[PDB]
Formats: sequence, C-alpha cells, structure tokens
Amino acid sequence: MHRVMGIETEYGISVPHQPNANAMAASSQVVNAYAPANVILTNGARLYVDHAHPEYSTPEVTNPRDAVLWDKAGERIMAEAARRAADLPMGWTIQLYKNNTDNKGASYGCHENYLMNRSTPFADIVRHLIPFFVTRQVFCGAGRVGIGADGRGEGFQLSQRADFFEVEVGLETTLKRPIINTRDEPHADPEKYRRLHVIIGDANMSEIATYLKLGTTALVLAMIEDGFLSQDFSVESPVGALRAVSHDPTLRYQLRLHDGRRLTAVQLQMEYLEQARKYVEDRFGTDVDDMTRDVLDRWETTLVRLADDPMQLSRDLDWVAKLSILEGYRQRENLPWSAHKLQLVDLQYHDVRPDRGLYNRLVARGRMNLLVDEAAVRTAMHEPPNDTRAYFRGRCLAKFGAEIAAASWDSVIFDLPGRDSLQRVPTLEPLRGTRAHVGDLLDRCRSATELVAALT
Repeated sequence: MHRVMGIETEYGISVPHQPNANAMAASSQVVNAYAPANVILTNGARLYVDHAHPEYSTPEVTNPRDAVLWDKAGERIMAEAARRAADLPMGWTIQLYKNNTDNKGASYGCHENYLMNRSTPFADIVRHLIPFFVTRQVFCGAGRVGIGADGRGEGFQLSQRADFFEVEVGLETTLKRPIINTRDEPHADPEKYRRLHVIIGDANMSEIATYLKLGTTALVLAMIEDGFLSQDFSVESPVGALRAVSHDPTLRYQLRLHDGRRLTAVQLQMEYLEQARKYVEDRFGTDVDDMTRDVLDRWETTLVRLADDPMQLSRDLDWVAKLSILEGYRQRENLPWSAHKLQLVDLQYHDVRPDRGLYNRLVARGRMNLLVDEAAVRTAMHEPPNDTRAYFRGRCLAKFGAEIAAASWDSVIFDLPGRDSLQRVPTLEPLRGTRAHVGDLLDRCRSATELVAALT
C-alpha cells in the first residue's frame, strides 16, 4: 500500500499548581527541552508550537504502519521532552496527554495529511469523504466522558472531537471547524499533488486504531481517485449525524441518507469496506500486497465484531478499552457518568508518562494489541523513513547539522562557509531524496559543501 501521508498531533498540556503558567510558554518550553519554537529532528519529524500546544509532526511516510511507528516515536519524544523541561532552570513540571480536549471546553486537533492527485475533483472528494468521516469514529474514536462542547452533559461518547465541528466543508478557523478542510498546502509539486488536511480525527493511543484510521482512509482515497464509487453515501445533516453517532456508544443509531435508506455507522462502514474490496480486487488482482490485505481484513473483522459485541474489541480500540476501564470504576464505586473521577480516568488514559498512562499501563500488562515493536519505536525516534524525502532531511540534519541554516518539508538550507548566500536545496518531491536516491551520496560526502556541489 503506497500513499504519502503524515500525522500532526497537538498534545494536551498541563502544569500542576501553576495557575500563572501560560500554555504558549509551557509548549515552547517542552519543544526547547528536547531541542538539543520550531525545530526539525533527525528522523525527519517536526516539533513545534501550534495553537498554543506542543505538536509533533511525523516525517512523510508511504504507509499506515510506518505512520503508526513514527507517531508512536513522537509520543516518546514528547514524554522525554517534558521530563527534560522539568530539569531546566525554570522547574516547571509539565504533563502531556495525547488527546483532543481538557473537558473544560478546549479543543485541539489531530491532523492527517494525505497526498492525492491534483486531477481529482474536490467535489467528488467531499462527496465520498463526508459519510466516511462521519461514521468512522466507530473504530476511530478515543472516547470521551461528558457530552457537548462544555462536557457538562452526563454520559460517555465515541469521539472527543465530534461536539466541536459545526460545518461540512470550509476552512479551519477558531470560529468554525469543517468536516472537510479546504486549505491546500501540499509542500509538493502543485501540479502533481494536492494535500488533504483532515482535522476531524481523535488522537489515538492504540496502534491498531491509528492503523485503521490512516489505512481505511487511504483505501477510500484510492477509490475516489479512480472514480470507482458509483454509489451515493450522502447523508442528511452530516454534522448532526456526526454528533449523534458519537453520542450513541451502543452503536445502534441510524442516520438518514439522501436515497432514503436508514443504516447505522457500522453498516455504512461495511458498505465502504465491500466497495474497497471490490476496488482492490478489480484493480490489483493477484498482485495485491500484504498490507492492503491486512487493512481490509482488520477493517472487516473490526466492523463485524463491533456489531456482534463492542467489548471484545477492548484490546484493539481506544474508546472500547477506555470504556472498559471506566465501567470497571463504575461497577466498583457506583458512579454515574457525571463523576469527576471518571473524567480524570478519561484524561489519564492519554497521559504520555510510562507509569502514569492508562493506555501505557495496559500495554505493560499486555492488555493491548501492538503492530510494532518498542525497539523499532526507539529507532524511529532518531532515524527517518527510507522511502521518502524525510530520509534526506533527517540524514542531512544528523551528519551536516552544524552547516544547516534552516530546514523545512520544502527545502534544506545550508550555510557553506566561504559563501555569501545560504545555499537552498529544494526538496519538492516527497518520493525523491530517498535512501535509494541520496543514500550512497550522503555516505560519500565528508562536507556539506561537497554534498551541495554534488547536487549541482
């Protein structure tokens, strides 16, 4: 399975016993702590401050597995960053959570970037993506305690982000959040590529969840690009449908389509799945790779299980695991959904600390299914993907970092001693600057000036 993709995660940030502490200052403190506020790492990742939150952007990857890997590495980087920020002259102890809300009314996003054909019409993209994004929370949702934006309403829901979206298609602003964001900033050749920026997803702890989130979406995008979907999945009141699907963890809520049909979110998801299998069969036949197969099978199995029983998926999915823990607390202490302790558990599930994280403690108990090894995660902290331009960027920062003036997805800007102007090396193509392309060359060059010379 090949599509250029990435994940940008804004982490929840809290400084205990520090009412005066500023979110911007704390975020920048976290970023500057791991710095040894915008920095680029040797794994191709970016670490910065966005919307007053510490944010980790994975390097460009070609598959959901790698995405999961470098994202998970992002978590470790965040934890380490906070731990280091605690040791700086200002002793602020910073707690980071990978989640979408503080249940005080604040919302912060987890972005998914996909590269698509420029030739693909935006109308088709919207038309076929809307029902998908509305209903995908069934396996995607990380779960939330409390209903509504203020979280004052008593109950548990599938999606943290759902109550914060008021519109179908538009630009992301502080005032309104669209289901489909129209801002296009490819950082790739504009005629060749369009960048799909998806802000509706919850940050997922579970590797399976992130895997499905990225993978199934990649499949749907592939279908959209080939104009494979004849069917119209269009939903009346898609935003209300989003809220309503979120607010029914029993998964029995039916939403109304434009053709009149009533089906649940899981059912519409099954429609997308069968469409995906039909597509992949027709297109790739026998040559179909293991990862596409795995994503399809996991998608199907997850849906079927969700229909049969949600709670058997507790090892696979975030909201089901969290719900399991929460219901544990509820049976034990006789707590209604409005108990503060429940919201505290909800929050602590996303804590990036190894000992204090509930997802992490579940993993330590072997109670969560994992796609990748921790060794690969550790490696993915300091080292870039081989098949994208993040390889070139990362290895340049590692080897030539002393001579690097600046770095971005678009370019690497070198300071060549003895030269007036900074030497700007453009990386426009995400599929170039790979290990196959520049690997040997980077091995050869003893100097950044040598490298720049060889590239011209």
